[PDB]
Amino acid sequence: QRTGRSALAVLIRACYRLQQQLQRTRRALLHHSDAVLTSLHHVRMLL
Amino acid sequence: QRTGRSALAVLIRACYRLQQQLQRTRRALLHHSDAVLTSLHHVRMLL
Amino acid sequence: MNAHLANEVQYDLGHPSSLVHVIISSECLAAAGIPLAALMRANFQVEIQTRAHATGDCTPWCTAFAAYVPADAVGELLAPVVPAHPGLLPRASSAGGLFVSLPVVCDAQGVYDPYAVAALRLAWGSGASCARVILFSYDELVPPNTRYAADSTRIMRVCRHLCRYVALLGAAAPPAAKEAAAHLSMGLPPISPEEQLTAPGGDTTAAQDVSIAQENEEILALVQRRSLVEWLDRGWEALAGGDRPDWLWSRRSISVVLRHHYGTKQRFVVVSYENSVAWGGRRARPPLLSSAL
Amino acid sequence: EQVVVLQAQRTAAAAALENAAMQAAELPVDIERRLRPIERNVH
Amino acid sequence: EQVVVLQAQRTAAAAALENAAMQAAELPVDIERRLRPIERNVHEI
Repeated sequence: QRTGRSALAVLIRACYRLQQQLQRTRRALLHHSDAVLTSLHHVRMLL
Repeated sequence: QRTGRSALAVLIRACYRLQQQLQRTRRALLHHSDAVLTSLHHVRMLL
Repeated sequence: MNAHLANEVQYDLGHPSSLVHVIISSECLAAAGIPLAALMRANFQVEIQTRAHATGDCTPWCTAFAAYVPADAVGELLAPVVPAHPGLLPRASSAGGLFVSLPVVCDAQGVYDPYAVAALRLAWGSGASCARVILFSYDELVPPNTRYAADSTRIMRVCRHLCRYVALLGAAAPPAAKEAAAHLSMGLPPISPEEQLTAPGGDTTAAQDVSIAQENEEILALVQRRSLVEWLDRGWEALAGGDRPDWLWSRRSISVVLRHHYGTKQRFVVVSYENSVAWGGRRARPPLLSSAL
Repeated sequence: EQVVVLQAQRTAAAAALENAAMQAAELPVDIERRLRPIERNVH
Repeated sequence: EQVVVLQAQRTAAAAALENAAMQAAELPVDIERRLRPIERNVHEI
């Protein structure tokens, strides 16, 4: 009973967190990349 | 014999290729992003 | 359109180098210092030479061809107008400038030199007082990539507007266009030229959209486990009544790349066709242009 | 002579920003279509 | 006097580009900061 039910919990903790790791890379690469477009629009404001 | 050994080969082909898909996103997002830094340094050369 | 046709005949017959088809905007001409109404008064001779990098020596003046359109400039490419049936292709408005192809000096294993200049000269009268010189660096002429993928939604619209117009025309249709309107309907908003200029996608960004797609469809399959171009040609030959080689290239793929002018900050458009010997065309002659320098 | 150079250089790179602004406008695009066919792959 | 005014703008524009350069030079650090542990996680499987 405890052999098959706990060995799958290895792959439970892996799959539900890889769903979470790619969500931060959606956010942290858009809250960083918009600063680039913030900087480039600022340079045109100087001109 | 063929039931358990071939059902894991589904998850064999999935895991060794997800190791490969993220390697191209390391390369193709650095051979693209360095062109942005190439462009911005070129604009300062005009000034 | 005719100004790009009548230039590639000069380039086909050898007069190694390259050729870049350019649409100047109206406001790029205005800030360059020419009067726009003087050009309105349909080909037009324009002398063009190329200058080197830090040498002084230059190509002598060669006469090339031009045509200024007070109209939509880019929309004249994408949605041409039959004089008989004016409401065939509805389109949006845009600015209107001249069409001039520009020569690009190459090498063997063709790598163009930046910071050298290809030069125009617009002459609208007699005397040097009625002439200005517009300059183009090789940084200015050549973008990295074409955008033929942005053209894919346009021909699929012209397929619809023929099916809409012939059904609008009814029984007074020519019988050839009656057939082609039915067959295009089995094969299945105005044409806005400003949407292709601002669409965020090139060719190499679209070629990468295949390799990201095919390799992701495979693993997601592992989790579980007379063409239409020909029928368009018989629509125009029935509704208008002729070939009109202006209109031959409008039915095929056209990449419309937006650029900016270094002298006067205004925009201009670099255009490449499918049946074009010049740069960006799918029938091009080696060696091609490369930005190695 | 220097003003005619110094002005033409400033108007030059003003155009090169808008070539780069349309070039750098794909960075919020280029991240999206690389992560999303891997998220549904895991999900 | 036109030289002094425009050279004040040339050095002012160079600061905003270097603000923009050092902002976007940190992006290749992040791709080799965010994806490398995620590659290690898939190797655990």
